Amino acid sequence: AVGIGAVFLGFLGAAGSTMGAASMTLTVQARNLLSGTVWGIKQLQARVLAVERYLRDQQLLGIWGCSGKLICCTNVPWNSSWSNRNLSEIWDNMTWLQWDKEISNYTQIIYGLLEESQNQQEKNEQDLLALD
Amino acid sequence: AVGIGAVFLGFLGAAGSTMGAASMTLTVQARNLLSGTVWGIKQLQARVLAVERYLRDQQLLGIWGCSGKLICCTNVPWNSSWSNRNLSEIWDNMTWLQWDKEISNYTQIIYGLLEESQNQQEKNEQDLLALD
Amino acid sequence: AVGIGAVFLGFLGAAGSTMGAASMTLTVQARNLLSGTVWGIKQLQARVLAVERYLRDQQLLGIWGCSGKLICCTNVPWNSSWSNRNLSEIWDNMTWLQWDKEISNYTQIIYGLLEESQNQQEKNEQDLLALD
Amino acid sequence: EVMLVESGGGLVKPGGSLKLSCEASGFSFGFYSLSWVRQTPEKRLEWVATIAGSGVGGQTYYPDSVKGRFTISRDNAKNTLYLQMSSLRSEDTAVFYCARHGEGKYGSNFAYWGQGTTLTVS
Amino acid sequence: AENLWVTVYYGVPVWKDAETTLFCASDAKAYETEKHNVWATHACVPTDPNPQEIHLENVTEEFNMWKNNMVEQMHTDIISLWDQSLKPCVKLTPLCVTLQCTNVTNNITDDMRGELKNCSFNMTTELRDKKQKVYSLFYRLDVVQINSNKEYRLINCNTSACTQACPKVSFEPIPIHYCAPAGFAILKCKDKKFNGTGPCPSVSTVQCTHGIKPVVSTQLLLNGSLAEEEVMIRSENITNNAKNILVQFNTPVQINCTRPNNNTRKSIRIGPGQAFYATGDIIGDIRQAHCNVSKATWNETLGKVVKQLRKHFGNNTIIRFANSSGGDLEVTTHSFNCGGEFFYCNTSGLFNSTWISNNDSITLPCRIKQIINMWQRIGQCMYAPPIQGVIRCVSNITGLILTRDGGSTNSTTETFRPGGGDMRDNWRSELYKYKVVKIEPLGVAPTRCKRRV
Amino acid sequence: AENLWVTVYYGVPVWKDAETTLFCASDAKAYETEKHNVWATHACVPTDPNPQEIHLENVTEEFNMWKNNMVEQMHTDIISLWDQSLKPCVKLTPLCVTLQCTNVTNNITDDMRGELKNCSFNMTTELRDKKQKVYSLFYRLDVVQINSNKEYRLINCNTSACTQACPKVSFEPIPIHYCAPAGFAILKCKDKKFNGTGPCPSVSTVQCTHGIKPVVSTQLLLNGSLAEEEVMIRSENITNNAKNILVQFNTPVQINCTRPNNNTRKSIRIGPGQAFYATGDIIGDIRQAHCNVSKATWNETLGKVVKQLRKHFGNNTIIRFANSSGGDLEVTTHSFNCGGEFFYCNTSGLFNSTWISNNDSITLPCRIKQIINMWQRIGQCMYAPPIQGVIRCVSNITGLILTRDGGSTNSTTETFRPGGGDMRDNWRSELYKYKVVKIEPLGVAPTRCKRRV
Amino acid sequence: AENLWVTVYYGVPVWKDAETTLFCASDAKAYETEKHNVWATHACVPTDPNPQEIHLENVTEEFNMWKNNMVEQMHTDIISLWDQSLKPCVKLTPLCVTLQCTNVTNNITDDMRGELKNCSFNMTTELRDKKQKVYSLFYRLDVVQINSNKEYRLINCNTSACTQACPKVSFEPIPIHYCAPAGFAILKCKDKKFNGTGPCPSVSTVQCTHGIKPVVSTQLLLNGSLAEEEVMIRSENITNNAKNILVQFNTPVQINCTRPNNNTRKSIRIGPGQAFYATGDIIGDIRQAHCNVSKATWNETLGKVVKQLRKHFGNNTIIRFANSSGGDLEVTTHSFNCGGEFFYCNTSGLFNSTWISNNDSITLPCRIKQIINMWQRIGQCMYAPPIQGVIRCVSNITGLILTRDGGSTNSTTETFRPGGGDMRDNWRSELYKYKVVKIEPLGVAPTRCKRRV
Amino acid sequence: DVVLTQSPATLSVTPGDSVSLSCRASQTISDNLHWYLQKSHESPRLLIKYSSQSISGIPSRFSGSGSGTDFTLNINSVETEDFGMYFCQQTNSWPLTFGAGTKLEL
Ligand SMILES: *[C@@H]1O[C@H](CO)[C@@H](O[C@@H]2O[C@H](CO)[C@@H](O)[C@H](O)[C@H]2NC(C)=O)[C@H](O)[C@H]1NC(C)=O
Ligand SMILES: *[C@@H]1O[C@H](CO)[C@@H](O[C@@H]2O[C@H](CO)[C@@H](O)[C@H](O)[C@H]2NC(C)=O)[C@H](O)[C@H]1NC(C)=O
Repeated sequence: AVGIGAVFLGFLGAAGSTMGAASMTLTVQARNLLSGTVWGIKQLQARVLAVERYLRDQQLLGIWGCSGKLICCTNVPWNSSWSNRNLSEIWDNMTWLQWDKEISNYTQIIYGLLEESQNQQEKNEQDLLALD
Repeated sequence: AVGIGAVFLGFLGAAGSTMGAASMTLTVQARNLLSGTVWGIKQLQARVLAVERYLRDQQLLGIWGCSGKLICCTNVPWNSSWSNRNLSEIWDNMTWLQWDKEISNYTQIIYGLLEESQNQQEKNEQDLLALD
Repeated sequence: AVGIGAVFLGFLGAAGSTMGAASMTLTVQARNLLSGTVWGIKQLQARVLAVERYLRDQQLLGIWGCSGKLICCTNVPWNSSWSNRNLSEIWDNMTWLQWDKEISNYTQIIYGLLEESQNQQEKNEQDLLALD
Repeated sequence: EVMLVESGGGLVKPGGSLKLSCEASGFSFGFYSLSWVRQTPEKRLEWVATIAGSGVGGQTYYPDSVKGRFTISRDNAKNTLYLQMSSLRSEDTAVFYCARHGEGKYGSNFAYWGQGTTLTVS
Repeated sequence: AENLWVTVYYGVPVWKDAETTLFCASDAKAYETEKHNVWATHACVPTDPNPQEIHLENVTEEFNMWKNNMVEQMHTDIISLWDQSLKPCVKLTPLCVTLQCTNVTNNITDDMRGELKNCSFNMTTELRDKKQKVYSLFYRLDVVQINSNKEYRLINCNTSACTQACPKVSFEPIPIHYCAPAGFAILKCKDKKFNGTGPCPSVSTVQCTHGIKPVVSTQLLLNGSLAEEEVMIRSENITNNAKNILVQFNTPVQINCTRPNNNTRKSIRIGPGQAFYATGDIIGDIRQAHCNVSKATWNETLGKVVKQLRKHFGNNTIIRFANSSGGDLEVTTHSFNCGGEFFYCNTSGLFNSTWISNNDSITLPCRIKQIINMWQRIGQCMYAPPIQGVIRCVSNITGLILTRDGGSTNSTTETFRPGGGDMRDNWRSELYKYKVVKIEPLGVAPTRCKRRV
Repeated sequence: AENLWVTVYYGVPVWKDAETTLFCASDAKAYETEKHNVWATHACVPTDPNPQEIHLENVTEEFNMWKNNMVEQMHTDIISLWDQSLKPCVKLTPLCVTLQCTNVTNNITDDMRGELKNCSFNMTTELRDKKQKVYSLFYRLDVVQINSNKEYRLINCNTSACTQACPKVSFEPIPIHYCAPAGFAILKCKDKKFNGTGPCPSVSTVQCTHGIKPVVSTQLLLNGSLAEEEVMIRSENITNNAKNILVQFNTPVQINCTRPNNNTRKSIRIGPGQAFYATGDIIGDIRQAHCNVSKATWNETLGKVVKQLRKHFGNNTIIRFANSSGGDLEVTTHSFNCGGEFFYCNTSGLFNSTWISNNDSITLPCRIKQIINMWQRIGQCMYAPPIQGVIRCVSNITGLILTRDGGSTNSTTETFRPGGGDMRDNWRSELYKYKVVKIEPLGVAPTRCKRRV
Repeated sequence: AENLWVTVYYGVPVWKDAETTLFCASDAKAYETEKHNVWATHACVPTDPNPQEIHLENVTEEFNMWKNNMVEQMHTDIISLWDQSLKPCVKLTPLCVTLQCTNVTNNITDDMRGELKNCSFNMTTELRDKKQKVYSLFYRLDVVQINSNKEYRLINCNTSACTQACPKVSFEPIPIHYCAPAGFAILKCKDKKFNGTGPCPSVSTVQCTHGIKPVVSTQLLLNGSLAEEEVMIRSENITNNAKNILVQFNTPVQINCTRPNNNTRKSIRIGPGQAFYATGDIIGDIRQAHCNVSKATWNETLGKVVKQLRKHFGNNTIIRFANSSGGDLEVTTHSFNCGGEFFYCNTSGLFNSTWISNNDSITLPCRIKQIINMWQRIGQCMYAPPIQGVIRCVSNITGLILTRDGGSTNSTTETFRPGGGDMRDNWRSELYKYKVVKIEPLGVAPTRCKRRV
Repeated sequence: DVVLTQSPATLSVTPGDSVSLSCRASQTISDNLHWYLQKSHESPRLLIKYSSQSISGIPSRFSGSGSGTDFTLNINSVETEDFGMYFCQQTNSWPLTFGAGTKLEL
């Protein structure tokens, strides 16, 4: 018939799939992130831990150029000292869990690179906006 | 005593009014949504119910194309199986509380339509940005 | 060489400095605002006070035209009844704490001006978008 | 700031008709109740008409000496106030001022006055 | 043209019915009395000035009082803060001793009865070795005989040892403004003719309710929220015999309850830092505590309610009253509080009339009981301490809780009988104007604009 | 071309191992029984239907069940709500009186011993003056002799006064669905051949676990999570002698535990509202409580597990069993619960065989103890009340907890011995399939696009 | 040009004064000692390394410690976790028995007095029937006479039965780093010249304070936060007579408090699992506990503080000292803790001098009290248990809390007097450098740019 | 109708002096009385709102008082620019009515 359950996967559905197929559906891991007298405090300290660890990435996301766009280009170049990999592989050869291991040393340089690469574009926008 | 003082339209002012007059002031229902040893946990469990259901509509807004713009057009057409009403009426005849009854079956089809109509437009911006 | 500890300050580093040097780095005070059985509820009531007064500023930011840009022009003019100061002084003579004393009467007039200056431009954007 | 600029004054024969206008700026026009007040050649002030604001009820009010004769209206989308005059009398001769009221409970007063337009009926 | 497109609308006035936890707003003026001289004056929130009672024009709204919530939560937490105001006070376990009681010294007439027994017993002092022999006075409604001589024991000594009450706290009602959290409104029905259910075509939105006084009367609701114009009666099925008829009348009825015994207090030391307040001598005469109502007012009010009852049961209906056929001592009586002491009256000179469709005062002989099992919980009671001096209070009778007599014949009479039953129905005389809705913005509507690329 | 640029990616599937507080999901069908007739049925969350058990194709994951967390939190809170269901119940302090005990009236055989002593003592009534002289019956494992005459005392009267148990609550296991909060997934290893550690190449993501029944047996795990195909054995270092061998077998073994005494109850009143349930008369005969297993099944199951044990210890290995050489009464025995009463059996007719590589039932003589010191805390015990009538239950032995015998010679035999020890290893028979991960989105990848100005 | 436009600026450094709930940061090295051997070592937060004490150049700030908050909150929660550390310990109700006390067996000199009385009494054992007859030793400041013969009772037996202290916990001060939550800074005044009020022109922002030791001394502040260069005195109005003068000097003064009795402990069993530790025999001789200070150091320090006092009271001012004219035993004395036992010394060999503007040690005879009513609450005390062996400690006197003498004449002398009073005044000697501000970003300023459409 | 009577009609005072202008209503208007200054060849300008409330942009020398029917406008050091026509106004009832004005001359 019309309408089948094969290619319409679920939460964490493409978690072993390639990046070119994992970036097809990113919203499904996004939207299942907030909704879904002493045995109430394990609910309280799970809720204010869920909204805390959601707000920390939405604040680090907020101060770059990417408000809620979920895919966004930036201006920093990709130093090959970070990854040194070919382009034709890294969207269909490796996988995302292999990526987070493959870059995790070089994170907090990228996270450190993003605020100045945003704030430099911000003040250059301000210097453009100030004259008019 | 004659009552000539300017009295700005308060909270929920056009709540029985038509959509063309309710959409004049939408910010007033927007802004009174966050601000306004056992009777402290009744304060705590009211606060931590308020911030998730505020963040949940701010996330469903966030994951469409409308980050914080609060009014936004989209690209999906309006199938008449949903509402079957005339256009010339539904901005000055009916009201919003009559709308939520008039549409509530056809919700979660529209909400399912919005993520795919956004992420398809999203990857189409990526395919436009990738070639240049 | 390149890189000295003199001009590379820290959190609240330019907190006495002038506005033209405090607005150079505003993200550093922005980003250090969320991360960093009865003595756990002072942790709970410190966390849900931190995320509430963070969200209140993210709401006042959200309902203007400034989603997360952190510096943004607007359209309302600056009536000299507010400040009556010269422009050439108030970016390098005075300081920010002197500004907050110098303006604190005139807040909630600006905050009322910002919402109407956003929503009038918003509906005028809708009336512009409706005709085409 | 609040600016009120009236136009339309002229010399009218009694029994004639005339529409005055008041173009306003510097405030949220529709929320405020607005009035026409006239000043007679002896410098006496006589309130002429009021139209309430959108959040005030939007009704019109007239004193007995003009009720049934004078009509005040507003077009809030262009921030303009009108005073429609019919069955004019020589006693209507005055400078007519447009005026804006205040806000809330302490706002039924005239807060701002326009420059005025002159009506002479003779 | 016909290519209509979805456009979302954030911040849009619509609401649905829901139920969430509401909170106090104690009035800030009651904050001057320091550190809980009454329960819940430091615990919950200082109020706000000028609550934004704002009209909702062209709005009708289907209110309800029988399947309503938020009268269950208020009864729940008022139970809970009653236990909060009873957990610090001293437990009165070691008073369960075999008493020895005689008549109090008084001019015993056979018509009157010895209301107070002497009951000299033994009780431990602060030293664990010594045991003093102390005496007290006790009402006849608190001792039963363990069976020459005459020796009693406490009635609650079976199955429920229960606490004293600290004389720092006070049982007075303070106003309570219930307030909704963020995202919730409180609809108030402004209709001057509004029974229980039905669309209320004149509502108004608040954020905090008016000051509700939590009182405890079973029959004869007191001191709160008079009606507008008429005497409004409202129930469930008026052709039911199990649903009470919450009468709420328009003009107040002044009650003048008093207690003319002097009732000197004294403090017996149980142990280390455990005081026990017992009534010592009574100075003067042993006279009965009573209450008064004006016969012209009460008969005029029954003239009102016999018109409004015929509005539901037709004309030529011989309305008569009776006196609550049976039940416990706390349901057959007007059980209430006055200055910190618990009067049990006898509404049987009041509810006794008959009405056909064609200056003096009524005195109600009350009686006082010291242990208290309000809300009829299983393993609680409450030894109320004595209080000094003559006790007198003045209150407004505002509404009744009647109950019809479940006939099954084609008769005309309707012998109404008063009856309290559940204590929630008292707060249904205060919470019929207010419902709580949940604002659910971000609606969606199609119009002719499209998100350009 | 080579001008690659950083592009962040929000909402991206990767996870890391973590540990946070999980919560219940009680089944909604167990919500009909009102107000905690078993622990944790109103306190924590009603479940969901059809939990989204969704496969994760092309996914391998390094599981572990010995260094696993979340089996420590479940033991922590099950301790805590066990104390929560004992804080309302009545403390049994005033029972520490010097007893006077004789033999129970019974057919004393020299082979049998008097299990129950009479123990008539004095105990205060609800009045502080009177002291009734009451009698009871007591097991020999609850009295010790204070040293003609014969006078005992309670065993726990030294060092631990401990509560009675309220007959409203019930000690039956109910299913518990553990669910992860938002942002955390629960990986389930779907491999039908999976020992303790090792990458599980067939995982699946759920949101709520299946209903786990928390039982307490030391040897002979009961009533839970049978194996798929074979009898799976799993441990830590199998060349260690301190690491238990959690056997989990495939087909259930039916046990038939009973207690054939009638054991009539009676209620002695300690004080105000403090009842104490003591066993009165026993109707019928005084017979010993026992358990049954089928001998053909048990011998066949040991024939299975000696085959799977030879997979780790080679062939021609003369595997034999023994009977838990020493320890306390709660580790040398199959200590369990049945209907609210605590059987201590004697697995020494079971674990006694030897196996070389070439219809009747086994009866286990059990014994009952009334005070209970489950989890071996320092200052607690638990007087279980008696229960009416003949008691009988039927359960499935599902898994063993073996322990090898630590040889240091070049022998072939391996005398396995049973041993319960820590109760966490029971729940390690339920939580070895499940690990809990933390979803960590916002990945980052270079591609050829730049944020335009 | 003049068409200036509003431009908001998010994340901008300004702050206002506020007050919110702060939390601990216990040092991680004190986390190795398991499960609260001292109060508040597992309960609140493990610290961070290297707290970012970062300067705020060109900043002056009006500090205050007299109208300061957060020295009230630290006193609030230290009261609260002091009550938290007494709820597990055993209640000492059944000790209120009529004692019978004689002199202790000792070489009684008339100059010395019998500090310890014998007091052999009766007390119930763990069996409710039997009552052992035990004896102890007790200080003279803990028994009063019930009035031939001589029989005493406990002093707190009137009005306040109070608990033992569990020997797991310890009353030693550990450092405590108070930390602000997110969005709040802690200003630290780095000025080496800073009295009570006044703008501090060299501040620095932290998030966690340095390790504060919570001690309890009334006079002679101990073991904390010496001054930088001089001896700093600081008060409220120095022309007031009710505001203490918190002297804080620069070099520490070493005290040598000891207790030379051996004081063997013993354990009496009150009931089930309720031990009570009483001092049994004392081995050796009964000698008085004292403290030592160097006379050259104390006289040199008073030579310093009379110089700094003349800075506020002029020259040719004959400054003399006296010995805290009156008050209770806990205000007239240097009341402190040493190793778990409570010395009450006698600062009257110290505060006795006179100063005009032109090798041996001082021994202070202290005395020990076992029940303790620190902070003078109404219905609490604290029976400190005995401790084994000779007791000796060494501490640094860091600051005094003096108090002037309210003259009203044109005299020159100023008889200064020591006085403890409120324990908060100790912590105002620790929390004067720190104020807590609230960062309020998102400012707004006009400039010449307009949001283009 | 509410009649407003302003007194005096005309008053000459030297600049620097202070004046009190009276407006009396035929009925009580609780506090509904406002004051306006109209300089010569100019439009009126609001000075005082609701008997006593000051107006942003109006000098502090203008002060108001009065309650019920009797209201007073004080000018506490009159400046040259203050000379002109003075009006009171009521909002208690329809119709809105004015006083006859006080003429302040130099
Ligand atoms: C507890 O004892 C009281 C007596 O103090 C009992 O009260 C009465 O008991 C007699 C027994 O013959 C009954 O006839 C009465 O109806 C009882 N009256 C009331 C008001 O209870 C009581 O029954 C005993 N039990 C409980 C559970 O309270
Ligand atoms: C409780 O009893 C104690 C001792 O029995 C009382 O303490 C002293 O009592 C004598 C009585 O002659 C007084 O002279 C003293 O002033 C009391 N000293 C103190 C420190 O109180 C005590 O007064 C009694 N009452 C309370 C409330 O403690």
